[PDB]
Amino acid sequence: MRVLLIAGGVSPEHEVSLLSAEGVLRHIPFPTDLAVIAQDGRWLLGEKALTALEAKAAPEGEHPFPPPLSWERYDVVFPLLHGRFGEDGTVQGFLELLGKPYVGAGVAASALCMDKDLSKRVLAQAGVPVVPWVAVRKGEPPVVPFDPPFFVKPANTGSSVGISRVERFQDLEAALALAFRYDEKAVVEKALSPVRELEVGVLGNVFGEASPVGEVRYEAPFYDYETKYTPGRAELLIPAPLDPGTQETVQELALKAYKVLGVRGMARVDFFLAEGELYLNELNTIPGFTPTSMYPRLFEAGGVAYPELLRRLVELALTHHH
Amino acid sequence: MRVLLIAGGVSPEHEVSLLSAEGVLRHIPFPTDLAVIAQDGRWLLGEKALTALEAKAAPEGEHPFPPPLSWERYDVVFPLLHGRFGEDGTVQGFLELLGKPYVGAGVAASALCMDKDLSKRVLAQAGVPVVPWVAVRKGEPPVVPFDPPFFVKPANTGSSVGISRVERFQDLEAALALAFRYDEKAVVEKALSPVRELEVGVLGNVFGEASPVGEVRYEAPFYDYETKYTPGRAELLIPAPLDPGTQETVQELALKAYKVLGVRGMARVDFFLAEGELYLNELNTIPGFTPTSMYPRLFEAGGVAYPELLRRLVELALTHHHHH
Ligand SMILES: Nc1ncnc2c1ncn2[C@@H]1O[C@H](COP(=O)(O)OP(=O)(O)O)[C@@H](O)[C@H]1O
Ligand SMILES: Nc1ncnc2c1ncn2[C@@H]1O[C@H](COP(=O)(O)OP(=O)(O)O)[C@@H](O)[C@H]1O
Ligand SMILES: [K+]
Ligand SMILES: [K+]
Ligand SMILES: [Mg+2]
Ligand SMILES: [Mg+2]
Ligand SMILES: [Mg+2]
Ligand SMILES: [Mg+2]
Repeated sequence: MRVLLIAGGVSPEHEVSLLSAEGVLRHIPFPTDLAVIAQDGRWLLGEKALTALEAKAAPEGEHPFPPPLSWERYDVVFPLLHGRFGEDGTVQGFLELLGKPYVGAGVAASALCMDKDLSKRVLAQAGVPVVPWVAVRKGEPPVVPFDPPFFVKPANTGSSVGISRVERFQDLEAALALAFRYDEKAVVEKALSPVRELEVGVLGNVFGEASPVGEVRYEAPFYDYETKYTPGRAELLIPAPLDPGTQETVQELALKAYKVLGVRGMARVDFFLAEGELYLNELNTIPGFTPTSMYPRLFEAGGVAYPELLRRLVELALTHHH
Repeated sequence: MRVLLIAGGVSPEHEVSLLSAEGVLRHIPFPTDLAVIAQDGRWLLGEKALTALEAKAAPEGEHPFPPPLSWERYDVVFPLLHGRFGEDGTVQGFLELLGKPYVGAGVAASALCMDKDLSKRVLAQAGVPVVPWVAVRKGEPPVVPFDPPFFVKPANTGSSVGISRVERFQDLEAALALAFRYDEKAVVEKALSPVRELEVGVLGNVFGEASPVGEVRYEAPFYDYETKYTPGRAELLIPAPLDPGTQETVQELALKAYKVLGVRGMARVDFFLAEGELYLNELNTIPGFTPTSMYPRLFEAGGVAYPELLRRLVELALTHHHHH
């Protein structure tokens, strides 16, 4: 059984994805080759990918897409890319057309969970509590019916890139300008403050199994990029110090969202807790596997060891593809 | 300006796709090469693609994906691939990775508009009237809160394939079994009976312009596959006989849905009319271009001739990929 693991990517989460690949490669129990997508979109294979892994960033690649890769030599593809062009259904569409089993969410689930506006519309209709928000298109003025503080985001982002906590209505124009450098659509959400951030891992095809609930504790004004990936800046509380009824509701809501969106393989489902009210923040279908990442730690605490977790992901890929 | 037209596909709408390619190739005002995805997922190129188009079906292809062709030579790709894998975001995702402009909706809008459950969830959330429905997954006990008559559908279908009109609870099991031959998820909708069917074309990126409203009438119990593609079976009324307030309301609803879903390039937006009561039925991001298809006729009535409609689709693809 040969696995092809793809990491890097052209999204702002390129470096995060190479850290994820280091984590997965340390534990995956199958023979596994790495393929790296550089920041310019060109791929690196063989020894050049392993070199780029060691540098933790590859700004330039060798082969334009699609790469001269002998796909038939691999049984499963593990797309370990985060964000645009990797977690959003693009890579998944390519792999579906390749006819190759692959780890994680299909095209629709991936595209929808990446879009913070569309996912919120689906989940809100399904009865899942979400934060008040509006969508904003580039070149169009925002119509924000709620009062600040706000969070402003590109609709398709990850690792808090392009996100701003906005406290003045006057700072909203600059915040949207920054958001529009990453996407043609943005979301303005009502900021919850104070807020506790809860995350729960799901594993399985449509009908999921939930991990224990974890909590993110930090000092920064929000869980920003620097706080997410700088060692020691975030404390992951596993399991979270959470009252029993809320813990139960987090797991029920995560599994319901997972099923409604038809997610396969895995997701990390993230929630806000403010004044005793739960809100589903987002699903992430390719969660990070970095040394500061929550998803593998959550399942390790729930009795699913890191090599067992990757085995299940690979086996869920084979099972769905039949 | 060179176009690569892709048609065929592995979905049940493979033959309809080849018919649409015949119509687009007749009028497209650009040099256009044809690639055909055969029903087995292997591709046909060059002379074999044109031969297969003449045969109107291609069960067996030659080239495993990804096909041996230079994508760099094409300025735009026009996926004319109805249904699963072609209209549902899959081919769009591959084309995004090529860095290639392409006609029509992107990955998320394509995936949403092909799923009859998730599109309805988004549209209902935005306040768009839609028929009562539930989603049923394979192996799950169907929990339907309303009484029959039902319409049962594969969640990802087109051209009415796998759809049953269900009059009695006893007939629900056979209808779900039929729907589950095509998808792992199905929808059960409350049937409207009788009902008029309205369709409106949209053109543009996110902020579209609507064609005149057309209406489809027919003798069959519903707008089934045979009625859709038998010459003369379907009556296509353009403009629809509606009072002007209703016409504007249909066009505004189609543009609202188009914008909420983030559709690009084009869509045909289809509605039900039940003694004045309006429901959005579905959006189709790759509508048909067959000799009995509504989308080109609708924009024809709106003063956009067939070659100009196809030009604008290619122009809209270039305007989105570059610049945005
Ligand atoms: N509505 C909100 N209220 C409070 N904090 C928020 C809100 N939205 C985002 N944040 C903060 O920003 C972080 C990143 O937001 P998120 O939507 O998860 O984007 P990403 O997918 O990039 O992580 C969250 O973990 C949280 O710290
Ligand atoms: N809820 C409904 N009530 C009445 N007729 C329906 C309903 N749903 C579908 N139909 C009939 O079936 C046809 C096909 O259904 P539709 O959802 O548009 O699927 P497709 O994408 O296969 O065309 C419709 O044009 C209409 O004639
Ligand atoms: K996400
Ligand atoms: K559709
Ligand atoms: Mg995220
Ligand atoms: Mg997040
Ligand atoms: Mg349809
Ligand atoms: Mg239809």
